[PDB]
Amino acid sequence: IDPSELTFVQEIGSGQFGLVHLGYWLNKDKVAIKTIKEGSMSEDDFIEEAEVMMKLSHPKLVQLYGVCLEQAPICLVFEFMEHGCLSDYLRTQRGLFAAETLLGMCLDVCEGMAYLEEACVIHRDLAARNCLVGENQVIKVSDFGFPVKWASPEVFSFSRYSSKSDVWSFGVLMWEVFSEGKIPYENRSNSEVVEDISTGFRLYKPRLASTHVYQIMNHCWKERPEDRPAFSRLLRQLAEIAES
Ligand SMILES: NS(=O)(=O)c1cccc(Nc2ncc3ccc4sc(-c5ccccc5)cc4c3n2)c1
Repeated sequence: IDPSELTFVQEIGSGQFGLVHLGYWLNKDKVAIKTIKEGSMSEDDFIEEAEVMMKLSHPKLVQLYGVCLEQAPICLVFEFMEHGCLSDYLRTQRGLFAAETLLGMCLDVCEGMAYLEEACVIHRDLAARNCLVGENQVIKVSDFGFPVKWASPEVFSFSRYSSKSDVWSFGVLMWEVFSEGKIPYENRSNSEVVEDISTGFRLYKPRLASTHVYQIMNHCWKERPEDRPAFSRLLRQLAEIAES
């Protein structure tokens, strides 16, 4: 728990929930400071949600240095991911990726998700914007503690989230990866997506997506949650593909 051993350098956030800043802890460690707008969250919402994030530990899950809540206002202190959101990285880096690199990114996220799944945590918003790239190229899952383009059917039809809905979400995240940051169903209204999806239509195979990686992406989009593989299973399937 941090008092103010923090140094705010510049920001990067938006929307009531707080701002995010680039900062330093102890004039040393580069960190990402997420503050929360006053009255933008019940104090017990922040308290219990924060202690949940600190109870999670995995190499493909962004880490926390501590929290600030002595009342001035309130902020969560994360390690700094040098390359921002996977969404943004894929976009500006587009055309410079090798299929192998993109597949490695998916494996990174699947690993983090496999951990969250096993720890019975649902991520309800798994997308490229919520993934972070480090000054390694390593991908870590974030924001782990409507967007119908990432929602599975049982979620369209009023919010039945689970670890299997995250898988569907992962399938779309995989599409965003191999398409190098493209927008899924860009020229389609929510209605159209739900209609096209309810007819068995799925996002096309990006060119960088091999016929084998696109089979996997379609298992994630199986209409029935029980038919979708669990992250623990996707990990080994993606792993075997990466091997050729
Ligand atoms: N995605 S960004 O803000 O352009 C950015 C740029 C450069 C570096 C970072 N690295 C970093 N490292 C650890 C983090 C750990 C938690 C959060 S929450 C958040 C956010 C929330 C709501 C709107 C916009 C941003 C960014 C980060 C975060 N971000 C992020």
